[PDB]
Amino acid sequence: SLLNVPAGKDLPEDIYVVIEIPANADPIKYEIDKESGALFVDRFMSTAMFYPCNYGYINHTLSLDGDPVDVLVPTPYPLQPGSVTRCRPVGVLKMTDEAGEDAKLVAVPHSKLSKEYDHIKDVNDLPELLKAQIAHFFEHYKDLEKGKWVKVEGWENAEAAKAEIVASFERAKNK
Amino acid sequence: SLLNVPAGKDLPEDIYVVIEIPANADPIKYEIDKESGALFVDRFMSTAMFYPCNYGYINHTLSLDGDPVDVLVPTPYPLQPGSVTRCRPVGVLKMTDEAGEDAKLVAVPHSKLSKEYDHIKDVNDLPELLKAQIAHFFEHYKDLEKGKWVKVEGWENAEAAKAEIVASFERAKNK
Amino acid sequence: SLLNVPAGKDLPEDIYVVIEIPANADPIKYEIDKESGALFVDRFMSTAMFYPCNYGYINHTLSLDGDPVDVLVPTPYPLQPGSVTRCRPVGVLKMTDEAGEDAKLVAVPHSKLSKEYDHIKDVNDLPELLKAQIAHFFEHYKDLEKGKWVKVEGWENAEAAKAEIVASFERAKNK
Amino acid sequence: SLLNVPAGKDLPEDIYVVIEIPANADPIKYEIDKESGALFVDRFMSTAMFYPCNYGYINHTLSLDGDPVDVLVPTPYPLQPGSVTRCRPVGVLKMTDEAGEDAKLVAVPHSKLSKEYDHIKDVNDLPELLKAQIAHFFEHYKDLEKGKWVKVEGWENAEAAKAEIVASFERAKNK
Amino acid sequence: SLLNVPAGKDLPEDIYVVIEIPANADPIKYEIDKESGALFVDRFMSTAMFYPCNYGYINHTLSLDGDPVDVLVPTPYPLQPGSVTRCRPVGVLKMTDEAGEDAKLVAVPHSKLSKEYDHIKDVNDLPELLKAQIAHFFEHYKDLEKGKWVKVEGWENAEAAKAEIVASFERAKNK
Amino acid sequence: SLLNVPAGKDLPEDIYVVIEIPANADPIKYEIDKESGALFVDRFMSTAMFYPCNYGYINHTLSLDGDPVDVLVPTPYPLQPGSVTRCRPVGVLKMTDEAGEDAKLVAVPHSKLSKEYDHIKDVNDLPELLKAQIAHFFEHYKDLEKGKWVKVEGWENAEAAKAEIVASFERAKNK
Repeated sequence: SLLNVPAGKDLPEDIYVVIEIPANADPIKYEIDKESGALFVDRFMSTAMFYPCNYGYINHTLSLDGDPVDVLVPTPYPLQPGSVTRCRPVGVLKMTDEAGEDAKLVAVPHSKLSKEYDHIKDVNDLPELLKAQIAHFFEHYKDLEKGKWVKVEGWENAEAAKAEIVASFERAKNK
Repeated sequence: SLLNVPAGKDLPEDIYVVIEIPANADPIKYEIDKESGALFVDRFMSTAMFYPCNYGYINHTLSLDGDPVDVLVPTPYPLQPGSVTRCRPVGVLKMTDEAGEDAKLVAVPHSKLSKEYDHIKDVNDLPELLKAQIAHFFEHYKDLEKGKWVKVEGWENAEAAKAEIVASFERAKNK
Repeated sequence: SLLNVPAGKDLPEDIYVVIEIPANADPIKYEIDKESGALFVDRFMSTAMFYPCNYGYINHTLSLDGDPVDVLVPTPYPLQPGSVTRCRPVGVLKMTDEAGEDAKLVAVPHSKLSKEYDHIKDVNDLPELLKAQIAHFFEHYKDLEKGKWVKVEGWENAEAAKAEIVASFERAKNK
Repeated sequence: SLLNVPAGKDLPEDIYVVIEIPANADPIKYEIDKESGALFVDRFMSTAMFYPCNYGYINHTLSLDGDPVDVLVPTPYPLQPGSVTRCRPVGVLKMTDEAGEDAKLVAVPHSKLSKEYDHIKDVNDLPELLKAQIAHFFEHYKDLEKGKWVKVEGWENAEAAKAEIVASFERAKNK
Repeated sequence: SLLNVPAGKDLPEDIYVVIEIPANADPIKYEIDKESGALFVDRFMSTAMFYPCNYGYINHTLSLDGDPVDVLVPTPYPLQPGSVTRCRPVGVLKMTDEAGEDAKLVAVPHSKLSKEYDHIKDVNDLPELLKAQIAHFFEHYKDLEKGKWVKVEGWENAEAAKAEIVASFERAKNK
Repeated sequence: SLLNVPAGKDLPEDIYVVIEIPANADPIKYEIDKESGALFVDRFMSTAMFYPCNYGYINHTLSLDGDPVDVLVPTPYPLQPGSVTRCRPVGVLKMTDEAGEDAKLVAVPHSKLSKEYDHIKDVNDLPELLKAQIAHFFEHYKDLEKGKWVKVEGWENAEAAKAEIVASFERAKNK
């Protein structure tokens, strides 16, 4: 049913993100099982860190690494895992890990759900604190994870973000 | 799967309500997408208000306004969004908005889930504080919402509530 | 979709548990409806007690009592109702109620989600406090429930636990 | 400073209760240290039970058992440990333990803080569910506690409650 | 001890606010008792509203209305009632009620506790959403309160805010 | 009042720790002000990390760095900031920062509050996960803090821990 959900209304400008992990939650990392569509516990994280933003993916996309693009979505309040939020891509956090290339997009709630992020149009528009903190989380989160590692490659603009969306959508399609 | 869920066991006396928003939660308003059945964020509310009761709808119903009846269900404890609770209708809060007529029913957990609300048989049986507070929420919640408004038209009995249930069920059916 | 979920990867050693009720939650007892697969409120508990562990079941199993085996899964952090966790059976709490025989298994997160419970291989490996507390909960939880009762019959090893899993799986299958 | 706090405005009708443990909290039992006035952890409870109401005491009182009277105060919402609430006594739960006689009073927020409990004038006015549940908690809470036990002796009216308040106040005074 | 706390390091530019009510909490309104210094429940609010910011006061100040100035302090995270936060005044919300004149200041965490609010220097620097929402809360919060009312008189700058601080400090002093 | 609190019952074996920051809380770092004894916000942390254990200090102690020893206390449940817990020292985490030498002790609830940590007698008795995670937190927590840094120097036994307690007590005394 969650596997039924669109990529967006008007890709890559207007997309839907399926939330897997809420902002500020306990460090349980969940994932939607592509087969059933149910939320599965992937791992209990060992580090005393929490996701700075709601974390999820854009359905009907296949990124370079085998998986749908992953998106981080700031909100006034934490969202329920498994809920879909309409968003608008604004930047990318480039990082390579041991999968190879695992960019995380940054998307802000679309303006129809709230006007609070209307001024956030590109990656420099986002608070520096927050960017520092996302980078920082991704750099350290798998610290205590034996066979897992991340090189935080840097930040990219909304155009690069939107290129990734299209490219991944296409990658999954036929057309 | 949630779109599979019945209206009730024995409509309008015994109904099932699909919970969209929990009592006392952060002001995120979710909704079940009729197409996929997943929970979607509709809007981040701007007012510093919270739903006094769990909020949801009765599936397989079509109210006047295009949507299933909406129900408010008091409980000892907040329920998870997307869960179904068996209830018994006891009153209605009449209000017209810019959709036209948007009555909210008030339903209490059926007696098989708890005996705590057995004495609540009709609308006057409900605490005055609570009624004041629901009315009050509905009157003000979209205050900061540009193109949205509500005239809280008053309270109605369980018979009026049950008439709405039947009428909406029928409206959606064929028969 | 949740009714689609497997029993396990490699039954009875490696199973999946579908979580209905989180550890430490408010005393709302939910259940997955076999027909729709949605989470339904079963009862508001009257006692001022909370489940010591996440509570759930193993799909595609039919226990003696008509239902799938029920499993209690300790975790660092409470899990979301409706999520699946991979586990490894380690003991059983035997108890008969007014259904007849309602053993609850005890399963620990598999080692791929966390190494924290690697040392927990059998029932004596589990903290005494916790065992006392599960027994204790099951003994008293339906105290204020008119037509419901439990005789906590005692604890059993992982072999007995795994026998139950197989036996219930088989019971549900054909083969 | 908390040891400075009065017994009440107009004892025994109008009293102040110093809250030690909130309603519904994790099972940590705190206590105010008479010497410093700070909140001290007394014990981590082993049972999977939670206090049904905010729990505290009336300062400047000496009960039979060596301690100030203990009061249970229902509220719409859980209170912070160490805060004082103005209340009005309405009933008593008689029970003897291994201290000897440890009645717990039941007090409702005074009407100046809320009108919600104005109808609660005597012990029969209180919900049956709640009374069952307090009795029930007190009966079982120290179950797993080696050298601790309770015989829940039954419920008493507001007059008996108010007699205890006066008697304990006097017991502590001179006059 | 809380009655011992200074007004600020360097009044009115650098002040300390004693937090009475946290941001986003349940609608319990607490207050520090000037006599003991303990936190007292003042009222259970009847409206389904929550304070948008942490709410408190500046000690050693006497406002026009008989009380210390009241301050609203935004923070990344809710603060504990009774804790002191160092802040910097940036604006005022003028409103008259039935006390007569009850301005609420708006203060941001000082830069030594966080750099997140360094850009917030004056009242226009604060998000519009937030200002709308504070105004909005103050306008409606005592709606269901019989003998209580508020006319939200409008917003003022940091200079007006700082004038109030000095003036109130002086009012309480001698010198 | 909190400045009145003893170091312990029977130093260094049996000590009291005054809790400043709870386990798993939002990343607000509080501190008790030696002058008033009230809890003060020190800093909003910028990293998306949370204290793995309740964090506090032993009153009437002066460590090398100018401050009382700091203690980390695991508990079943998070404690309230400002509450005192009786503990028993079991290990030390040596680390030097830009203060110079800032060892953090590790103390477990005394056995009179719970038997759950009776087996924890020395530093190797503590879970490896937890030790990894404390080390890990201390190593990274001030990452985004300009003028602050930590070299996690390693772990030490209970004897070294108890030597620190005595030495710091003495340092503060006269005798």
